[PDB]
Amino acid sequence: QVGIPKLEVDHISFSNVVSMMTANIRTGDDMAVERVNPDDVRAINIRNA
Amino acid sequence: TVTNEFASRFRTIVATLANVVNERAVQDDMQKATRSCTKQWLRHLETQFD
Amino acid sequence: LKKIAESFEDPSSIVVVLEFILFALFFPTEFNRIKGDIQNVLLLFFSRWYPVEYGIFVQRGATYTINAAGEFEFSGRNEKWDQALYLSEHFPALFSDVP
Amino acid sequence: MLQQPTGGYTTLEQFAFTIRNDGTNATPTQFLQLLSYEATENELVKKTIPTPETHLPSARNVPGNVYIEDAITQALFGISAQNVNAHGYFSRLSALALPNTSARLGLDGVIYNSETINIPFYDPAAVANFAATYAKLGNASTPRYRADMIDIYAHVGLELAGTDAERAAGVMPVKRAKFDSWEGSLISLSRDVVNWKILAFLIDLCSLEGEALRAFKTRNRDVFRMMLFIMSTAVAANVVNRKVTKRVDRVLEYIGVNSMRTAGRTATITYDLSRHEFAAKFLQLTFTRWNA
Amino acid sequence: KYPSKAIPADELIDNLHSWMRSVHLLHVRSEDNTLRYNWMLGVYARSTNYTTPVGQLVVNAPAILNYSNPQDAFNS
Ligand SMILES: Nc1nc2c(ncn2[C@@H]2O[C@H](COP(=O)(O)OP(=O)(O)OP(=O)(O)O)[C@@H](O)[C@H]2O)c(=O)[nH]1
Repeated sequence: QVGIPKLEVDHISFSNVVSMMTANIRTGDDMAVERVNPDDVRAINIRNA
Repeated sequence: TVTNEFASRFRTIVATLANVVNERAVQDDMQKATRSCTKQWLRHLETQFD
Repeated sequence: LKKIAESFEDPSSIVVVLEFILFALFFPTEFNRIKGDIQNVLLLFFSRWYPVEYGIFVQRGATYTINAAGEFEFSGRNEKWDQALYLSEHFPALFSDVP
Repeated sequence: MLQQPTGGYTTLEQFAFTIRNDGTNATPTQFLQLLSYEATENELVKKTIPTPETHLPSARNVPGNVYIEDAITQALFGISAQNVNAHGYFSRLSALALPNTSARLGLDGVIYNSETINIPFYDPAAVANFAATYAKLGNASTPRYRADMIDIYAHVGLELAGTDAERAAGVMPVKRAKFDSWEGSLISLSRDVVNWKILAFLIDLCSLEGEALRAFKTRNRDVFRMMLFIMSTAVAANVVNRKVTKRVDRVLEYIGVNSMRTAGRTATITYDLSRHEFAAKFLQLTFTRWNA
Repeated sequence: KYPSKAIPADELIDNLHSWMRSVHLLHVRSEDNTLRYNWMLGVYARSTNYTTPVGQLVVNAPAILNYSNPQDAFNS
């Protein structure tokens, strides 16, 4: 039998398994990149893509 | 006694690169210029290498 | 590889190619480690300077895998190399030396 | 290692497939009884499915134990999954495809690179058979190998909605499914399905042969139909409810017609384009195996 | 120039002829009998004066316009 989902029924459940990210994850931190400008403006193509 | 096989290999490398730079079609006049200047500079790199 | 931005329009862009050829010579080993990553720059070169040849070549495939009895098997499909592939069965196809 | 019975792994009570319904663990067959179909003017006709490509994608050198069952079931029925092709870990199935590999596929649904203690796993022969076809989930995204994502849904329709006469004919009217429903029914259904250990169903589908295989197709037909149902709601152009005298009838329209929709909605799980390519490929392979 | 009456045939022939002289499509002629010429791409590259990437590809490698298999004419 599969377990009955907790939200499906009106009883309260005071212990639960919360997923949580660890120190290894970190979301939302600013991140750094090297940006490299095109060598010549006139060499840049638009169409045809 | 005199020739160095490595340098000679580089010589055929820049000869190849010079042929490639030479056969490289271009449209802008300055491109046509740096083609030949590129050719000269390769020809100099060869001497530094040797 | 520390990545190069070159787009290979001016003839002088050949310098980048030479910077690689010299790297192949002075350091064949380390070049062997970074060679797929340099193949990515070379493909930008070849697609410009030799589009027809680049067409046939990339049409053979951008990579390959050696099998039993040592025969090459090219991918039949263009795709960018990643160093994630260095530990994989795949090789950059530009260095196959297959006519 | 778990031995595979004369029937599939699915015969084991450990791999029961059962959606929640009416406060009990209903089997999919007895949910599909609730389904009813309004035929409309349009007609689905099933084209021959193109044979899946011979090529098995390279399993890139991946140290980790890739959780594949989770990846697949989320790609097909996950509420929130997206960009299911950017990662490309489905290719990892191919690592199992080799004869006498050190890799094993756990009942957990993870692909361990080496056999490991206290982790039960499917018989490597069977999994080799399963990987030999389903590794091709790895090229679901690759341009040369993408599945048709419009035509295939006709088969979905025929296998879901189609009456035995329609399934025999290979053509059914496009149908508009309906069933008496609870609040948020399609979501809860889709998640009861997402938790399913479908790797059992697939490994039995690929390893079994002879009468024992055909007996599988009949025993598990309603399960397969439930997956087809979740998927069809994922691509159904619209999904309304109808008041029906102090009762509510959920109505998805239409079965067998992929609307190619990508914008989300509260009513059902939604495919990003990657998920469409993926589901198309999965359908191509699974249907190719379901008819033989 | 001629809002009312038909353009006289002499002026039409002369002008159309001079413009016909004015046009010259890029190509590399070759002996292979299986070859065609991707006329669409050729005239298009010409009309843009070879400023589109297709135009650069043609102006640098005109031989790319030649094709045996009709589809590979564009795949190239
Ligand atoms: N610029 C350009 N357009 C072309 C060329 N050849 C075909 N086309 C266009 O391609 C479109 C569809 O190609 P086709 O199928 O060959 O032509 P069609 O659809 O049968 O209709 P028509 O061109 O009127 O005969 C048409 O609208 C044409 O204008 C070409 O050589 N140069």
